[PDB]
Amino acid sequence: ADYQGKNVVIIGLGLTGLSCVDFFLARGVTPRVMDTRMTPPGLDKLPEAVERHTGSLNDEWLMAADLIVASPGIALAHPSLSAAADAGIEIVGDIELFCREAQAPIVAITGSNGKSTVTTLVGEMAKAAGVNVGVGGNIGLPALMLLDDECELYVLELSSFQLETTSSLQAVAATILNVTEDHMDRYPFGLQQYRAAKLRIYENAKVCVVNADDALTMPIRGADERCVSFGVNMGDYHLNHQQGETWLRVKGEKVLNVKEMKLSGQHNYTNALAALALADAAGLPRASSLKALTTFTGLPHRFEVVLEHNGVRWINDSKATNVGSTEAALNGLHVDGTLHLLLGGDGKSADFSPLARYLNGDNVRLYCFGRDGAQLAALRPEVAEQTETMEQAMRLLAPRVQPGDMVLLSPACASLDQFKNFEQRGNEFARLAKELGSH
Ligand SMILES: CC(=O)N[C@H]1[C@@H](OP(=O)(O)OP(=O)(O)OC[C@H]2O[C@@H](n3ccc(=O)[nH]c3=O)[C@H](O)[C@@H]2O)O[C@H](CO)[C@@H](O)[C@@H]1O[C@H](C)C(=O)N[C@@H](C)C(=O)O
Ligand SMILES: Nc1ncnc2c1ncn2[C@@H]1O[C@H](COP(=O)(O)OP(=O)(O)O)[C@@H](O)[C@H]1O
Repeated sequence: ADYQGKNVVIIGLGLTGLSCVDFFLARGVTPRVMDTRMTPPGLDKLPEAVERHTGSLNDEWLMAADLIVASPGIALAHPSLSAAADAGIEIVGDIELFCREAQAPIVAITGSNGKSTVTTLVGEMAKAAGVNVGVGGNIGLPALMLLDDECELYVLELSSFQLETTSSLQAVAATILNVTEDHMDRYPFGLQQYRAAKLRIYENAKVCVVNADDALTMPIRGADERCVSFGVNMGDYHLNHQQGETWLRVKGEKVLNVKEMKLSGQHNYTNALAALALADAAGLPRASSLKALTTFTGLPHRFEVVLEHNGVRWINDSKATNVGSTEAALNGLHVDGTLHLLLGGDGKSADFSPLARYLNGDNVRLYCFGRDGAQLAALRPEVAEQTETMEQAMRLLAPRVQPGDMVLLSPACASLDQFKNFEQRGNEFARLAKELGSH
């Protein structure tokens, strides 16, 4: 694409916005940047030559633009941005910019949960094959920072927000891993509107990898000739459950005994299937892909054991930012004593009620905090405490911890009401676990 002489406006002064500022400057275009936040995190990091506007969207700048580059954190439905669309002004996001420049095949991964795990797995499969791979997107490394004419494969984690503003993606292989309620504060037409954003990932994809156990991951015209499936008991890629042993299978053929994996849990085994399906579609050698499944140790903040000491496991599952991911932590969870469960933060208008079925019995205690703390405590008031902050919750629960207990941060919420990012929330939990979980 060519942006020469164009009036370019970037919305968002976070990680994405800063990456877009650098992208345009490097091609001889000086953009202007705005953010509705009064003091956005990227303000101090912005080059001094770049005009900025904070505290609102600037309608003079938007209506004057030739191109609006929207960070995923601003809604297209924002009245100012919607007005610009009505006027026919082109609106794209960083992923669109990336797709216009990328010169290697793209594997693209979305879904309500499991995205970073599958994304990282496909990256590891590529590395094991000796492929120069770039791994980025919603996982936390802005996609534009990956651009390299020597890159041989890109693996992108994509959010529904990024997909809304992307039109030029033609993935070699794309998946929606699952669709469960999230981001309802951004989707006033509910679950199907959210799903519709994710379904954009399949447009012009060479191969679509769908979840046989989740009908919402299928295109609305249904599965077509492009469409490879994974699942538990059914699918092209599926599991074989016999004698306390689990295997990954592809069309009836065993490919991996999951005892060789470092990850565990059924959802991680289906994550492995999806990763393998994507890698196969991208043409990566099967042998090295299977090897990568056995070397991968997991990601920080994803059911991460940060301390196992004095008979207590302290688990940082800070990446459980919606109900589906906390459900994945709780479903079939084994705890010898009491589960001390930390819930709270920005609930994004979620219905928390599906969690209630996991919170029965005499061995569960809830410690609820942050913006939507009260809504979480309401799941089962008789076993719940509410505090303002996670630290207060941790200091309240710690004296009650007994050998055999588990302390689990799996908050079912976003972190931005109180934290810089979910990593900061996880790191603060780990620091506090180390303090409070030792004599
Ligand atoms: C909200 C979102 O899409 N965040 C992703 C984004 O980070 P970045 O810092 O650029 O975000 P942003 O677009 O500046 O938005 C951050 C926050 O600022 C708010 N915001 C943003 C712009 C603005 O004008 N006004 C405003 O209030 C947003 O509502 C949001 O609460 O780009 C990064 C690189 O692609 C991602 O790693 C990061 O994923 C985070 C982990 C995330 O929470 N993603 C959501 C989608 C999710 O995983 O559920
Ligand atoms: N297939 C799945 N279904 C539901 N939850 C999952 C799945 N895979 C992982 N999770 C849980 O979701 C959270 C984040 O998963 P992750 O791989 O980081 O993806 P995402 O990038 O979608 O948040 C973690 O708490 C993890 O335990």
